[PDB]
Amino acid sequence: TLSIQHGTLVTMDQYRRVLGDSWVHVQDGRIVALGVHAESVPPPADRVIDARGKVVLPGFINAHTHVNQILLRGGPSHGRQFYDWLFNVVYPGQKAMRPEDVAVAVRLYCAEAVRSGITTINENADSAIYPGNIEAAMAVYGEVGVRVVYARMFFDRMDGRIQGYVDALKARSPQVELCSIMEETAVAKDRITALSDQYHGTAGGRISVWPAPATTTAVTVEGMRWAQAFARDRAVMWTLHMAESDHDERIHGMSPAEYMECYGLLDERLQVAHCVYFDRKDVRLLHRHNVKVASQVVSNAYLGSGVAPVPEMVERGMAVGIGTDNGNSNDSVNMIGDMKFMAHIHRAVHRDADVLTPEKILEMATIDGARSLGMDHEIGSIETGKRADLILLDLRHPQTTPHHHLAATIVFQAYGNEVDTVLIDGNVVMENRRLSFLPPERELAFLEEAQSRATAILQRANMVANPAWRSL
Amino acid sequence: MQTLSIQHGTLVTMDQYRRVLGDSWVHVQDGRIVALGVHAESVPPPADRVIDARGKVVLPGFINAHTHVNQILLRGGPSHGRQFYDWLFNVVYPGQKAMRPEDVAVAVRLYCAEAVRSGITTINENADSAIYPGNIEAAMAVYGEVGVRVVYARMFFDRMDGRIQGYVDALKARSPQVELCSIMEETAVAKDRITALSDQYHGTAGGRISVWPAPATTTAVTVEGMRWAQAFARDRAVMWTLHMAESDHDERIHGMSPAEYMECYGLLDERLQVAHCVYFDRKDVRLLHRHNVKVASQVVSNAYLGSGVAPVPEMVERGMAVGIGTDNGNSNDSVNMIGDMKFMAHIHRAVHRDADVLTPEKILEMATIDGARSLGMDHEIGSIETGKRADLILLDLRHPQTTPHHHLAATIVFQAYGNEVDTVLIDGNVVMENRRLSFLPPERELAFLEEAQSRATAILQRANMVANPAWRSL
Ligand SMILES: [Fe+3]
Ligand SMILES: [Fe+3]
Repeated sequence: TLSIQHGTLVTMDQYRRVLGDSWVHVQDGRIVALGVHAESVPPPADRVIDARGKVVLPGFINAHTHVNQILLRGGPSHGRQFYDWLFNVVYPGQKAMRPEDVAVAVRLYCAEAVRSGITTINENADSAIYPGNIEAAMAVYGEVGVRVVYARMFFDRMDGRIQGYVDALKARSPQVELCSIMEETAVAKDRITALSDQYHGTAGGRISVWPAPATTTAVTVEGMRWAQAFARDRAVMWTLHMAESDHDERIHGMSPAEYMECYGLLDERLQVAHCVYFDRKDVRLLHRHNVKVASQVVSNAYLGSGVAPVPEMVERGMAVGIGTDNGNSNDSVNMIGDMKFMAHIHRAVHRDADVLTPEKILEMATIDGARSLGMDHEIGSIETGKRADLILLDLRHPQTTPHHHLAATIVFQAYGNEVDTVLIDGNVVMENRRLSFLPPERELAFLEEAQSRATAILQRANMVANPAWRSL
Repeated sequence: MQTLSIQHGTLVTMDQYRRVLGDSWVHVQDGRIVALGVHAESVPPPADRVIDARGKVVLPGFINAHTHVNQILLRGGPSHGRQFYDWLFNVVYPGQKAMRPEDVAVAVRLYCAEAVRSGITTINENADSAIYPGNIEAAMAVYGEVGVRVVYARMFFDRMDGRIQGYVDALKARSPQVELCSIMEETAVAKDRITALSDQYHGTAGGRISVWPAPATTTAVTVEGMRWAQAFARDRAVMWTLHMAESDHDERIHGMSPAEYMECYGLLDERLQVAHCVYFDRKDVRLLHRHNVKVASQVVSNAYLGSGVAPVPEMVERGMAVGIGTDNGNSNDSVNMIGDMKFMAHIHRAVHRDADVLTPEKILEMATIDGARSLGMDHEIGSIETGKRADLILLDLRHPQTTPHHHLAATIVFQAYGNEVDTVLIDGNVVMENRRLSFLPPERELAFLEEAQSRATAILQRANMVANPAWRSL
């Protein structure tokens, strides 16, 4: 049992209560009780965590990300439109990674993520097809203690239209191999079903498995319908990348949202990612079927895609979470940095300093994010009965001083290093910035290994790591 | 206790589950819907009279969310082809001023006749000529006798908008023989007059008549006047209403939108109903949404006067209470809800290039249950539900234009002309039956129309207004 005491609790509960000098009691992975110190004595606990002078929040929820690609950041990944990045960087880089590289990628990602207060990660696994990768990744997620949705991507249909464009893009890095990860529909089903049977609900309920048809052009109608029915039969969600680029825009003369509507493929268990190339009608169609959304505001900028209509969706009460997207289209895994970006980009583009409140941005990173993953009954707020995914932030630093309104301070001032202590499913995963799965005496050597492995991955893939200085 | 039973109709309830009940009945006791049922499962209670609706469709009465009644005598030639301010200064103000109380009584009856014939049972009358002696009394006597449910929103203007004067003179030169009028009043005088009007008429005619304060616009009324209206609505559990952003010259009250200006002073609240909202951006919609402001949309008039097209689909998708108003009797120029529904459906589809932008069901909701919500009256009217007032209309779809008919909302919105309403009940009283009006019987109808025609001709002569401009193709 664990008692967190004397903090300010930012509950994100139904009344958005903010409780000064208050406590939380945790038992068997759950929040069992809460109270105010002046009115009540906290129950006895095996241990007390002192949060005096600190702010307690629900853990941040990364609503859509791609983990293993983190080893491709730091030089190779920037300055390219989506498809250029995909074909010259992501596909070949992923392919050159071995299972032992994956294990290091995952631990590096989880170290950055937990340090920034992320406790749930929706991993869209585009490299699950390669032998050994699932097993390597899953062993590290389990050990680390993070809550993970492992959304297994598949592609079962050739999009032949885009080929002369692809060859031109490939000529930018001709020594880098063009890859294919297409699989037959029935093979994808069997592989995802077996993955779910083996890993879903493992690591004490912390790991889930979803089917992830990649896009409306890369997956057949049958494949998407299978994913849809699978989500329904197993009480999970299914997810798809929607309208991330201007070449996706026209699946057969209508938008991807329209196309899915025609086939009855929009439902309340679908979470779509991106939605940059969206019009009013598309928003209406998602709204009507209660589709969940993950917005990758930073990555949409990094890749030169654009700006999604998040304010419109939010004003319709839609469940919109925030994803950091790829470890190499951001290039950080920092929810607080992404929140600030979500606040500012929309203000700038609408010329409206009040287009999204910092409270609302904080909601997107917590309780609404949970809702976007279909997990809001279990996580995303500090409420009795929910899982004990909790973070303690210290605002006593120069950047976060002064602080009066907590959501404003967090969104507009915090850098992302203010998170001290992190609980996931009631287990202490970080304490005073010390990571339980990467102790301080191993941290530097681990980073050097990740650095070396990245350098080697890029050599095997024939990718340029450090292009010559260019001002224009 | 007086009772009425409507039997064997198809009931388009607009209730919480949007039930459509075939061969079903409604029981009315003292103006109120007491019970409903399906004939195959239940026997209707005994009643003082049975109305047979066999082969007919029963709806809640239509709600005209925002209109100006007396101006109806200015249609038929004098009113069209002019932008808002041109129309306002060369037609509406001088036409209204030339009307006597006896003209007002005729205008009101004519309006109510057209309205009831088209299935309208509640009318939100924005009274811009309430300042002239005798007009209130003449109008109220007719509204009371007619039996319609009426919100009498008493407009006032207490502040000069000096900025628009050289524009006005130019506009006035289009009809120089028509005189420029002023209806300004001192703040304290407007307050006393509206208070006395409310004390005298609010809740009269069996609860059918209500009184609201109506500051005209954010440029024609002081902050103090708007705040008084706001507090008055709160203290008396009514609404207040204002015209917002109807034109491109209203747009800038002091370097921000009217919605912004009102937000600055705390003048947006849940008892405010705003009319028009054409010159509105995403921020304005957000502000209204945030404070649960009600909206009346005058889609036909916004076209007629060359204002434009309001963002109704954006407001509706946010769950806002948007009703449909027909607006002025002379900026439409009909008082026909079914016609205006069809226009609401189509203008938005055309401008968005989206054939499914608003369903016909949603349009019908705007004319009924959402309209009631826009007036703050949805607890009392707008659907066929137990406890609500018996404002009910019977439509006959056995006409060429409404054949075939399967989906009723689509049939009503896209096919009906507006003459298919047969019978109208308001507060449980039969105001029209088989198209015969209780306050304008068939043997008087033609002579009454001739008197309205003469009076209109004479009003236009007294005002020096051109009734019938020479044929012009271009
Ligand atoms: Fe992505
Ligand atoms: Fe009006």
